[PDB]
Amino acid sequence: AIKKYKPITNGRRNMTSLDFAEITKTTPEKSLLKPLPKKAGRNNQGKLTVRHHGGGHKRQYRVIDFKRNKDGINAKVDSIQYDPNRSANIALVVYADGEKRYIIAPKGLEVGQIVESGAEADIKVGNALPLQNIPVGTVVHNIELKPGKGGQIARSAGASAQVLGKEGKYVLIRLRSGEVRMILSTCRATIGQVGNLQHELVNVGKAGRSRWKGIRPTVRGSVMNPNDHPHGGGEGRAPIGRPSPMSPWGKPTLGKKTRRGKKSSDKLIVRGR
Amino acid sequence: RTYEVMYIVRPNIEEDAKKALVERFNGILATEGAEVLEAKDWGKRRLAYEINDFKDGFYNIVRVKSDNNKATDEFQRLAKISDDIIRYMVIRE
Amino acid sequence: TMTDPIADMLTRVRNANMVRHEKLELPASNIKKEIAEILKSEGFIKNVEYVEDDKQGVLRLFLKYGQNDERVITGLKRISKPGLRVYAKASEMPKVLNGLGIALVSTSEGVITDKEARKRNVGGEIIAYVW
Amino acid sequence: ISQERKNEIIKEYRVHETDTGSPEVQIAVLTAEINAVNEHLRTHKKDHHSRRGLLKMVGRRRHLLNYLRSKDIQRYRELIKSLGIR
Amino acid sequence: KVCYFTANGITHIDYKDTELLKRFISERGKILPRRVTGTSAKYQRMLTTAIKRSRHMALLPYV
RNA sequence: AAACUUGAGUGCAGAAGAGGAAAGUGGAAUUCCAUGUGUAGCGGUGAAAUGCGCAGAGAUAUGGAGGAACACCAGUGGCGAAGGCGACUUUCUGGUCUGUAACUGACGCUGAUGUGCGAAAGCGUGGGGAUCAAACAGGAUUAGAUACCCUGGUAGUCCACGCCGUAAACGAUGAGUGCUAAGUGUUAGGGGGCCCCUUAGUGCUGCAGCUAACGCAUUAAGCACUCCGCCUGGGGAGUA
RNA sequence: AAGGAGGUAAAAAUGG
Ligand SMILES: [Mg+2]
Ligand SMILES: [Mg+2]
Ligand SMILES: [Mg+2]
Ligand SMILES: [Mg+2]
Ligand SMILES: [Mg+2]
Ligand SMILES: [Mg+2]
Ligand SMILES: [Mg+2]
Ligand SMILES: [Mg+2]
Ligand SMILES: [Mg+2]
Ligand SMILES: [Mg+2]
Repeated sequence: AIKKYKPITNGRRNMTSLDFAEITKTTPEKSLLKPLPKKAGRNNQGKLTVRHHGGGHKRQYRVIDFKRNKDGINAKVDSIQYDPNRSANIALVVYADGEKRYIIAPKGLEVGQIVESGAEADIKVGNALPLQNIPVGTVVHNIELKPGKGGQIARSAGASAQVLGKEGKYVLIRLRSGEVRMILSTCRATIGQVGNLQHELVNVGKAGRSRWKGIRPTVRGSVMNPNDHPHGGGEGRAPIGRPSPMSPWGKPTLGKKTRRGKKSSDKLIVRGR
Repeated sequence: RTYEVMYIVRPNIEEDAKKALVERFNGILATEGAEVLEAKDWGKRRLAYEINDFKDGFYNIVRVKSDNNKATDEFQRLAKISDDIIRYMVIRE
Repeated sequence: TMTDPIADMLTRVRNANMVRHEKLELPASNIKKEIAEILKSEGFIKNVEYVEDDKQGVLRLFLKYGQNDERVITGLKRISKPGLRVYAKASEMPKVLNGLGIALVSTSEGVITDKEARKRNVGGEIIAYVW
Repeated sequence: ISQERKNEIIKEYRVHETDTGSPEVQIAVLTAEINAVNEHLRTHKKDHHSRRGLLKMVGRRRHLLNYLRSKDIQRYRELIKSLGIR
Repeated sequence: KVCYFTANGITHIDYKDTELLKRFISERGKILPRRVTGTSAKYQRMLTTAIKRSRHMALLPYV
């Protein structure tokens, strides 16, 4: 899974990478591609509103079926492919009527395997079902919050959640974060865990590789000036020098909770992370 | 290689639903080149302890002979998935 | 495994003599039979019988006890061994117990006693001491 | 290996009919057993206890091969080329 | 003394023979010791395995 | 150079086993969470206190979460080279013992160097985390108490994959082989009439012999042969 | 009846 580079240079020293053995086709499905120009963290006013985004390799977008709403028709896993837009890999599947779609690639999905969706689908990896029909204790991913909107939860590499119980209109689920919350039982989920489990272990190794990923450098608050940052100024190095560490925009940033009050989901959230 | 498979169906099962369930699982145990030598029912019996809050259970016995255990494994997988079968066990001989 | 049949035979004789047994059965071989014949001729044992059965045959020794139940064989000692073999010249032939004992020897003229080795003026491999 | 496969191997390699103790028969059966245990270990890597018996079989086959090579070089060469154990 | 199985000649014990297993099970459900039941060790092993099978299949109780 | 079947393996018919590896199922119990009842203690000790609890603890009933170990069987019992192996089920797999006498015909023993396994603690990466618990905090005891005791409590204790390679890793008893009184149990077998004989283990008692003595004594520490390892006063030192 | 092996409770201030 993980390949460790030899220290031929100080740049490569301690660097690692995925071996991409899971990938079975190295080019994408042409008809499922769309252009994805970079925003570099700049909004519709043309202003930088999120720091540290910019540059990086050009990417095409792969249209991904998060909805899994094509029910009662088998689809055969043509290939597992790399996708630059997300940590998970993606499986190109071919339905029995000849329509082709990308899905998040679950752990253990193999080329030639069959997947299905709907209330009658079997409980096996890659099948999509309403939480109504998914048994208690099952590990799932790509979970909807609103029926028919498409999966929004547990889509990263290695992500999964566990079905815990079934109230009347809602099913209890334990999310990767540890939160236990209710989700409408008409919402769908895909059986299994998202694949590419070694993603998090990669040692990026050098600054340039982050740059290829489109991440620009993070300048620490303490090495700016007072007009730049609450931590700026001071002669020589200085400690934080106030009761709490502060964000660049002057808000406390260590332990201060920011979840807004009076949210609709607060009565659905059973146990915080 | 022979196998005796014993399973328990929940007491609160309709007659037709139980008939369909037993037929389905007998067919499963027959599928993978495994010949069902003989299937029988011991009726509803009192359980020595509550299983899923049930004091009774419909006991089904099946004998099947096979050269592998694919049918038995599929039976066990579908019995774990099922919410109608409470207990199951497979004995070689 | 077995590595010295002659030592095994001598130890069988010693153990039987200690327990004051009358007879002793062991697997046979030509060297063992010659040793037993020398013992009989010298008077340390009573009789020797050979059983020409299958599996190399059997030797059946009969031990000799004097008056007062005194043991005629006082002791047997293996001299030459697989781990270290001992040879002596005719003029260097050892006397066991100042002559009161025998040294069984193996010579070009057959396995004989030290007295015969000295008489014939020959040496050889000193198989054992008996007294 | 199954007794049926063992019977097949001994029939194939026996020097004469009714021969079960020949070095050829013993070492062919040992080759089959060694291969079966190797295939088992490939899946069950951490089965040291099984691997120990495997090594005992390997050493027994080695000693049988040494004896056969000492007694009849041509038979030894023929057997090793037949079994692919060199 | 004598062993029930050795005397009766039965050379196999079926875990579904709850009436027979009740003979060697205690009042509270524990397996009676061999030195008390008189059974042989060979069949005591078979009995223990059968009793545990029955416990798993809920034919017999644990406690 | 040529033969033999007694050692060593093989075939044939049988036996038991917590031997190992991987998946799955299960009951008891502990901790925690929620809720109903309920009042002022609980817990703990030699005696206490810290601590928890009037915001409702502890007790009790129900449900849920999760980790870990398998009560009775269980036995000088079994298995394994040793370390070790105890819920149940399935798959893969190692070894051992019994009888037989087709089969090979000495092919055996030991084993420096080598190569593997190896309790617990410990190390790395990633998981997991109930219980217990180094460190640590508080209370007690005490002349003092860096403890024993009490209340907590992190690593760790569990899993995967690597590493480490050590223990009073002991029977403080190297392996192989044969021989040398007996009595009596038990595990797995076999043969001849509850009895006798017999194979392999596992215990106890006890001759000859051995031993400084204690003791060992067919499971030798007796009598012998082969090979290996090791010792040569106590410290210094398993150190430089 | 007297000796050998395994497990297993309950008790406990401190200094001579
Ligand atoms: Mg940033
Ligand atoms: Mg500056
Ligand atoms: Mg400022
Ligand atoms: Mg400052
Ligand atoms: Mg300064
Ligand atoms: Mg450890
Ligand atoms: Mg403590
Ligand atoms: Mg040491
Ligand atoms: Mg030692
Ligand atoms: Mg014995």
